[PDB]
Amino acid sequence: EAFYGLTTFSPSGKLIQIEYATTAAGKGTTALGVKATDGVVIAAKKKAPSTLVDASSIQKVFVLDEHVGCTYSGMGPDCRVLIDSARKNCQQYKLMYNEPIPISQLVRKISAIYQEFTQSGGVRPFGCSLLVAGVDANGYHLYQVDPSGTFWAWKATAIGTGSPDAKAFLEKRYTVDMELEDAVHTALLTLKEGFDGQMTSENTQVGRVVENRFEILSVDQLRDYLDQI
Amino acid sequence: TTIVGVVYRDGVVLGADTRATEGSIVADKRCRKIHYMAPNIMCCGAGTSADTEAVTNMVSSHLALHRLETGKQSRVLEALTLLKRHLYRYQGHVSAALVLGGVDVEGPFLATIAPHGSTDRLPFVTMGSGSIAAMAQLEAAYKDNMTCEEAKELVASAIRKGIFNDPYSGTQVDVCVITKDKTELTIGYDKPNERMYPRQEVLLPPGTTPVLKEEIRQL
Amino acid sequence: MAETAIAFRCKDYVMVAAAGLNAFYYIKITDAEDKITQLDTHQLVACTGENGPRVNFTEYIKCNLALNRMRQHGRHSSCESTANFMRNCLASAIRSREGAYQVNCLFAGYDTPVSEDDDGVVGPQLFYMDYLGTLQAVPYGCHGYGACFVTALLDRLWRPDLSQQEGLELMQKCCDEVKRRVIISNSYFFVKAVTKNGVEVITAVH
Amino acid sequence: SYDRAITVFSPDGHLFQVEYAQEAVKKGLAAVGVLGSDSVVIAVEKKSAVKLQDSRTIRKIYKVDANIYLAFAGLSADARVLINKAQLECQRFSLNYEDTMDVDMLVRYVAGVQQKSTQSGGSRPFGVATVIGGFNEDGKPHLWKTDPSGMCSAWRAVAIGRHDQTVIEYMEKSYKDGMSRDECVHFAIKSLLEVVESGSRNIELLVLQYKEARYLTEEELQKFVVEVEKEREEEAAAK
Amino acid sequence: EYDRGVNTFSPEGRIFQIEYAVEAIKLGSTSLGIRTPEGVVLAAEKRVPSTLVVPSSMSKIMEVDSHIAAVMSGMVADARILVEHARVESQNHRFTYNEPMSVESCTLATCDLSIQFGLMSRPFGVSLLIAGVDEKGPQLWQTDPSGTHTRYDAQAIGGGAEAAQSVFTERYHRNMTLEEGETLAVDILKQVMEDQLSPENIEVAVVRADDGKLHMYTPTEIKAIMSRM
Amino acid sequence: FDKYITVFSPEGSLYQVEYAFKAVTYPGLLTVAIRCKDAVLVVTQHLIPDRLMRPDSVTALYEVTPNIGCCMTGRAPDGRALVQRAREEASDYQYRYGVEIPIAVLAKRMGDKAQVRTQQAGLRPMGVVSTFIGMDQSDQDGSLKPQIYTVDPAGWTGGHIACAAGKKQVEAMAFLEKRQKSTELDALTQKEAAMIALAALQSAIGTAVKAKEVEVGRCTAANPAFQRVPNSEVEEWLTAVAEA
Amino acid sequence: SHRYDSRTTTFSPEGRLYQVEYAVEAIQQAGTVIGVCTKDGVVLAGEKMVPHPLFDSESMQDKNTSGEKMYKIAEHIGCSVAGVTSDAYALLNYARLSALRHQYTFQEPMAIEDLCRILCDEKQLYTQYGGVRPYGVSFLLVGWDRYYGYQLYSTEPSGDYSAWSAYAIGQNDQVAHALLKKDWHESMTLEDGMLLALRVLGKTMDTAKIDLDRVEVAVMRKVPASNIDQLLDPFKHHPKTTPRFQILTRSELKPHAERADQAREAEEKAEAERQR
Amino acid sequence: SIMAYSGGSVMAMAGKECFVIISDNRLGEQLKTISTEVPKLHVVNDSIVYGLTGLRTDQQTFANKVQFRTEMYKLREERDITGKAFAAMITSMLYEARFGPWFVEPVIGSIDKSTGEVYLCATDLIGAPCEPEDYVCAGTAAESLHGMCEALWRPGMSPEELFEIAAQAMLSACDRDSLSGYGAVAMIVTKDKVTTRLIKGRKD
Repeated sequence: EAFYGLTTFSPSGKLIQIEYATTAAGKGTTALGVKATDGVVIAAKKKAPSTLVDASSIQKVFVLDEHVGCTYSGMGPDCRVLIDSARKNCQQYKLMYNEPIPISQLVRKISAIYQEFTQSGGVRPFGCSLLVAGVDANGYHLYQVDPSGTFWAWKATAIGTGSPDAKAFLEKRYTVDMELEDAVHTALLTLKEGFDGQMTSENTQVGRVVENRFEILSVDQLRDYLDQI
Repeated sequence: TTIVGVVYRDGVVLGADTRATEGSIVADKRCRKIHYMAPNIMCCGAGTSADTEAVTNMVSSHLALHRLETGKQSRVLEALTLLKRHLYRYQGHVSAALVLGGVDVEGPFLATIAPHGSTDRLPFVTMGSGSIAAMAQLEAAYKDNMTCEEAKELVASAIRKGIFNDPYSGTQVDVCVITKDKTELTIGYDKPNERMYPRQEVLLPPGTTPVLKEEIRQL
Repeated sequence: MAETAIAFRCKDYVMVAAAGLNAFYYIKITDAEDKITQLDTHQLVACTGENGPRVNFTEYIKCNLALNRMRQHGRHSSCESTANFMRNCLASAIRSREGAYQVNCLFAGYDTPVSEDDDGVVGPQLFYMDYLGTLQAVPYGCHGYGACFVTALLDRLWRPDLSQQEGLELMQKCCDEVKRRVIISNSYFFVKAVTKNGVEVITAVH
Repeated sequence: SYDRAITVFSPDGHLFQVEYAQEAVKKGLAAVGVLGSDSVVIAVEKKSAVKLQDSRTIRKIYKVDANIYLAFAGLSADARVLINKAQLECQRFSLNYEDTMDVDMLVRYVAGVQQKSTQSGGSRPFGVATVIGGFNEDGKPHLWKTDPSGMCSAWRAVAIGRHDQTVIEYMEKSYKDGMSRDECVHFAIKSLLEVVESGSRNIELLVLQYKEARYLTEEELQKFVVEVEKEREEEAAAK
Repeated sequence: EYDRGVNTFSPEGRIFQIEYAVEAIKLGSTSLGIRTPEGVVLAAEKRVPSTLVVPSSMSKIMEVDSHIAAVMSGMVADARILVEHARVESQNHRFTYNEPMSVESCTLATCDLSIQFGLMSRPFGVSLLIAGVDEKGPQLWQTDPSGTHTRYDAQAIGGGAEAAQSVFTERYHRNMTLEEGETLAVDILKQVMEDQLSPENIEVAVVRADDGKLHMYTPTEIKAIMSRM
Repeated sequence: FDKYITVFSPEGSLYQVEYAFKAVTYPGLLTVAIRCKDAVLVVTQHLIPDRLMRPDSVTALYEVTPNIGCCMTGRAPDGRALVQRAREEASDYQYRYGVEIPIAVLAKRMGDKAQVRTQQAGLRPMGVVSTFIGMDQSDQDGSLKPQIYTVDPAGWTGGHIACAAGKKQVEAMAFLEKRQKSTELDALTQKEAAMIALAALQSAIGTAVKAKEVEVGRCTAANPAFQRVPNSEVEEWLTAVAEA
Repeated sequence: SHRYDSRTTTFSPEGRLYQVEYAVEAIQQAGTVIGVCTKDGVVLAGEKMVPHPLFDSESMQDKNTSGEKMYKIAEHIGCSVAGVTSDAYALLNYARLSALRHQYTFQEPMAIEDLCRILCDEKQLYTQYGGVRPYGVSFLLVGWDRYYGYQLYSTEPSGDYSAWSAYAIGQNDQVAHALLKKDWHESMTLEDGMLLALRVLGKTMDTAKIDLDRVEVAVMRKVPASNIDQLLDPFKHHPKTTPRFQILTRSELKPHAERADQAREAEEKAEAERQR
Repeated sequence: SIMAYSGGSVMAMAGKECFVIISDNRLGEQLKTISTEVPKLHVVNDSIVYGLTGLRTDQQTFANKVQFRTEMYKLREERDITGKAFAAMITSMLYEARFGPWFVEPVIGSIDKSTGEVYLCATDLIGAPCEPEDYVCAGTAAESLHGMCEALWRPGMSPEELFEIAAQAMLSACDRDSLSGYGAVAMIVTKDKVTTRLIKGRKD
C-alpha cells in the first residue's frame, strides 16, 4: 500500500540503501566457491547458534535444479526468496525449452529480482549475496550476485565475514589446472582458516557441480574430505 | 492408444502401445507414452497427445519444485491431486486420460485420472481406445501379489490385445516397472509387429529430380 | 465480391484499379466512389469491402502512418513496412471481440531511396492482402467477382517490362473484361498508378 | 499505483510544485513566436554549435500535425512527452472527425494535459512552457502559449524560456499588426537577439505559411542576422 | 510542505487545503455578477499580462449553455476543467430531460467535481460565479473550492472582491434595470482593477430574463456602457 | 528514520525486526519444546494473575492441523493471527496437494510470510516466535520421527532438538545445552524429556511451577495427533522433577 | 508511511528534479565510454573495472552480443552504458524487446532515433510518475538505419537524448569532450575513428599506453551479407551490406591499441620540440 | 477445413549428419491460386529450418512470433537456439492458445553442429510434438507424402541421395493434391553447408 520508493540517490551519487544492504550481505557466515576444469565446489559454514539446533534442518547450500545450486551470505530469510524464485525460473525455463537453464540466464533473472527490490515501491533491497554454481553447454560456472543486482562470474571467490581474507588465501592456492578433488580440498582449507573450533559434517555444508549435475555432499561424503585436510 | 498399469507385490508396472496417430495415419510408430512425473512416479497418457504431454510436464515440474521445498520423495497422492484439480478446472476440455503409477513410502499406488478429473485408485487399470480389450486380458489373468516377471508379461499381454484388436494402438509394448527403489523403463519390451517383406530400395541416382536454381552456403 | 479491384506491377510503376460502384443491397447509388485511398506520397491501397470496415481500416492505417511520419521527423516508411503493418492490424482483428475487418486490400507503392545511405528496394511494390491478413507480394492481384477473369487475362498478357502506355491499354482490357463478364455493374473504374514521381490519377482509362 | 498528492496549496494560495515547474522554464532555452498577416514565425535558441552534435539536422521546433508546429522551453524529456501526446491527439482527432484539428483546439488539449499534471496524485507538473503556432483549414494564422499551470493564451507575438519577460517587454514596444513573411522573420530574430548570444549559429527558426512550412537554412538566416545585428548597432548609437 | 496531509482539519475546524485554495482566489482577477429582474450581468477584468495577447483568447467569461454563463477567478486552468464538466452536465440534462438545466443544478453539478480531492490531489484554486435564466427567473450562484454553492443577488470574487462588496451594500437595490446593472458592474471594476479601464481590458456578458439567452458584449457594446457614466 | 520503517541501518540491520524480538521477551512468558526419541513436548508458561480470568480460554498452544501443534510466544494477538495464517496455509496445501502439510514446509512457508513483513514497508513484523511441533513421516522406512521448527519475526525457520522462546530463553537454553553434554537427548523416553523441559522452565524463571501455571502439548509415534496433556499427567512429572 | 516518502518525483525550489541531478552525479563515478560516429562505421571504447586475477569469462558461445561495457540491443543497434549496471540490464532488456516489437510489427529494423526515443520515454516516466528513483544510467546507442546512416546517441537519466558525432559518458566526460572537439573531422576512416576513441580513452584514464586489460571496444559497421536465402522469399530484397555490431577480442584490439600507443608517442616527441 | 484453406505441404527427412526439409510453392484460397512463388520454409539459424503449414494468416503471424522469440533468445542467451529447445518452444507457443489455436502445423528440421545428430519435429496445431528418427510431413499432401516417404526413405543416406527422394516424394504427392504444387523449395542442411534448391514440377 506504501507504493513510494525506499531506495533513492544521495547527493554524492550513490544509492545509500544498497551500500547498507551490501553491508548486510558482508555480515553473515563465510561461504565460497572454487571452479575447476571438470566442475565447481561451493562450501559454506552453517555455524549454528547453539548445539540444540538440529544441524540437518539448517541448509546453507540449496539445489536450484539438478544442474545448478547456490549458497549465500547475510539474511537467510531474504535469500530463501531469491532461491524460491530461481527454482521457479529453472522450471519455467525447462517447461519452455525442454533444457536445463544456462547459469548465465539463471543469474540474470536472479539479478533482475535484486534490481526490482532497489527501484520498486515500498520494498527494501535483499540483504544477501548469492553464490550460484552450475553447469550448462558453456561448461562450469561460479557466479556471485549482490544486493545491487550486479553479478560477477568467478574462477573462485568468497562472501560473508572472512571474505576479504578468504579471497586473499584463495588467490595464492588457485591454479587454472586445479581438478575437482583438489578444489574441494582447496575450498575446505579456505573455510578452515577463518574457522574457530574444528570443522565437521554438521558444522559445514559442501555442494559441488560435477559431470552434468549439482549435488550437496551427504555427511558421509563430507567426512571423507574432512579426514584429509 | 492403450495404456495399462498393474500393482504387483514390490511396486507398479505401466504399459503403453507406441503408435501416435493424426486421424487415420501413423505419424510416429515409436512414440513414448510413459512420461517421467518423478523418480518414483511414471504417468502414461491417452487422449489428446498435446494435453497429455502439457499436463504431465506442468505437474512433473510442480512436483520437482515441491521435492526441493520439502527435501522428500514426491508422494503419488500429491501427483494425482495436482492432475485432478488441473483437469477438473478445465471441465475435460483438457482431454488427457492418464494412468499415474508410482511407489511412495505408503506403498504401490496406481490411479486413473479420466479427463473430467475423476480418480479411481485401483490394483489394475487401463485407458485409451484399446482399454476395453486390455481390461479383458487384465480381468482374466490378474491375481494379487504377482512377481515383477508375471506382472510385465501380463501388462505386455494386455497392451498386445489393444495393439491388434484396436487400430489407434499399435507397433510395440513399452513397459515401465516402478519398484520402491527404482524405475526401469524398458522400451520395446515386446515387438510383436516386426517387418513383413524387406524394403525394396528404389534407386534415384543424383541429378534425377530437375532443378531450376541452386544456392550453396558454406559455414 | 460486388466491387472489383485490379492491380499489376511493371518495371517502373504499379497500376491500381477499383470499382466506382457504391451499392445498397441491389441498388446502384452511384458509379463514382474512389476506393483507392492514398496512404503516402508513394503508397496507395485498393480496399474493397463494405464501406464501414473499408473506411475505418484505411483511415486507421492512413493516420497511424501519418503519426509515424511525425514521430520520425518526415521519414517516409518503406512499402514492405506499411504492408506488414496493415496485415499485422488485419490479423490482430480476427482474434479480437470486434471480429475481422472484412476488407480485401491490394496495397501498392514505389520505394524511392529515402536518403544517401538507403540500400533497400528501389522501385514498385504490390502486395495482395486477404481480410484474414494473408499478405503476399505479387506481380498482379485482384479482389471481387471480376478478380478471376482479370487474374487469368493478366497471366496471358502481363509481361514485367511494359511501358506506362501499354499499362493503360492492358488496364482497359482488365476493366473491360469485368464489364463484359460480371453481372454486377462495375461500369466505372478509378485507375491510379504509382511511379517514382508519386501517385498520378489516370483519367484516360475507366 | 503511487497516487500521493504532489501538487498542493501552501498558506499563501501558491501551488509550489507549479511555481517550481515555471522556474524550470525560466532556466530552459528561450523560444519566440511572431504572428503576421499571412505567416507565423517560431524561432528558438539552441544550446550553441558544439563541434560534436550531429551535422545531420536535428530540429528544436517539433511538428505536431501538417498545419501545427510547436517550440517548447523547459525539460526536453517532458516536452517530448507533451509533443508525442499532442501528435497522438491530432491523429486521434482526424480518426473521430474527418477534419484536421485546428490550432486553438490542439492548444486547449495540450493545456488540459499540462493542467491534469498540476492536479494528479502521483505526477509532478510538466516543466514545459509551449509556443504552438499553425494555420486553421479556413486560412487564419494562430499563435498560442501554454505555460506549465495548464493556462493557455493566444498572442500576436510571444516568448518563453530565459528572460521571457525582457523579450515580451521589448517586443510590445516595436511590434506592428500587419507584417510580411520577411518583416516577421526579421522581427522574430531581432526579438530573440535581445537575450540570446550575439552568434547566428544558435538561433534556428521555422516560417509557417498556409500549407507551407519551411525552416531557414544557415545561409538564408545569416543574411537576416547581419541585416538585424547592423540595426542593433543603429539602436546602440542612438543610446 | 508535505507535513500535513491534504484531507486535514486545523484546530479551528476548516480543512487546510480549502482554507488555502480560497487565498488563491484573492490573488486572481476580480469578477462580479448582478441579479436584476430584467436579467443577470457578469463582468470580469481580463488582467492581460501584455499588450500582445489577443484579448478574445483568455476569456474570463464562458458560455456553459444558451441560458447560463460562468465567470471565474483564480487559477484559469482549473476553471476550464469545472466549466467543461458543467457544459457536459448542462447537455446531459438537455439530452435526458429535453429541457434547460436549472442554474441551481448546473452549480450543484460543478461542486460534484470540487469535493472529490484526496481522485484529484488538491481542490480547484477557483471560484466560479454562475449566472443564468430558467423557470425561477434570473439567478446568480457562486461555487468555492469548499463545494459551498450559494445563490447571491450580487457578489464579487477575486482581487478587490472585498472592496466591491463595500460598493454593492451602498448601490445595489433588487429592482434594478439591466442597464443600471451593466452601469454598476463597470463602475465597480474601474474603481477596483489595477489598470485603467478600456473596452478590451474587461469582458461583460448578460443573460436577459425576456429571451433567456446569453449575449457576450463586444468592445463596441462595453464602450456604450462607459459612455453613460 | 532507519528505525520506524523496515530499511537497513548503516550497519545492515533492520531495526524493526530486532525490536520484534524484544516483543517476544516483553510479556514475560517462557515456552520450552523438546524432541525425545518417539515424541515432542512443548511446555508453555500459562500465568493468569486475575482470579476472575477463566484459565481454559487463554492458551499459548493452538492446533494448526490435527498432526501439527503450534506454540506462539510474544504478542498473544500477533500469535493468534499467525496461527490463522498457518491454518489458511495448511488448508490451502491440503486442497492443492491432497496430503497433510509436512511441518518442515509449514514452518518454511510461515518463514517466507514473516520475511515479506520485513521487506514491504508499513507492515509491522508479527512480534512473536512460532514453535511448530509434530511428527514427520521419514520416507526411508515409514517411521514417524518427531520435529520442532521455530519461525521468528526475521523469517528465520530452523529445526530444533530442543528450544526455548520468551522471557529467559537465554538461561533456559543454557540449562538445556549443559544437559545435552550428559545425555543424548534423542535417545530419551517421553517422561525423561519432559523432566528436562519442566526443569528448564523451573531453572529459568527461578521458581517451582504448579501443574496449573504450565500447559503442555504433545505428539507421539503411537498417537501422532497434537494433544494437550491433562494436568494429572503433568503433576506426575513435576513431582518426578522435585525428587531428582 | 506518507511521513517517510523521499518524494523522488517532485521539483525543488530552484526548479530541478533532485533525484535526477544526483543520478547524473552517479554516472560521473562510472567507467568512461567514448563513442565516435564515422562514415565507415561507429566505435564505442569503454573503461572496464581493473581485472582481479580470479575474474572469469562466462564462456558465451556468441562473443559479439555482450561484454562488460558494450551490449547488442538488436543486429543493427549496439550500446554502451555508464551508471548503475543493475538498471542498465533492466532497460537494455526493455530496449531489446522494443527494437524487436518494432520488427515483429513492421518486419524491418527499427530506426535508432526511434529506439532512443522509446528507451528515454521509459526513463522520463520514473522522473514524473511513481515516486520511485529514476534509472541512474546513461546509454550511448550506436546503430545504422536506412534513414540517417551510422548514428550515435547519448541518453541521460532525465530522459533527454541528443545525437552526437562523437561523445563521452562517465568518469572524465568533460575532459573527453575537450579532446574529441579538437581531433574529430567529418570525413574519417573506421581505423582513424578507432585511433581517436582509444587516444581519448587513453588520456582520460591517464595511462602511458592503452591497457588492453581495462578497455573494451565495440564497432557498429556494415559488412557483406552472406545468409541471403533468396529462394525462400523470392520477392523480398536482401541488402548487399547488413550492419553487424562486433565487440573486439583482446587480440583483434591489439594492432589498433599499438597504433594509439604510437600516436601518443609521436605527440610526446612534438611536445618535446615545442619547448625547444 | 480452415487448415486446407491456404494450402501447402511441408516435409523434412533425416539422413546421416544432414536433413532435407522441402515445401511446395503454392498459396491458395480454397481451389483458386494467388501465387506460385510462396515457399513455406523459414531459417531460424544455420542448424534449424522450420516449415509452417495451414492458414497462411497464421503461418505469417506465428512465423513473426517465432522470429521475435528466437531473436530475443539469441540476445539474452548469447547463443543460437538448438533444435530440441526451438521445437519445445514452439509447442509451448502453440499450446499457450490450446483454446483459440494457431491454424499452423510446424515441421522442424534441425542438426546439432557438434554431434551431427538430426532432430525432426512435426507439431500439430496445439503443440503435440512427434519426433521420429526418419522423416515428418504436414499440410494438404500429408496422407500422400507419408505414402511416398515410407517407401523411398532408408536410414543412413547422404545429402544428394536424400534430396532426390525428398524431391520425388514432395513432387509425386503434390501431383495427387489440388492444394499443393507449383514445384517445391527443398533445403539440404549439413554440419558443413546449407544447399537451397528450387525444384521444377507441374503447373496445376
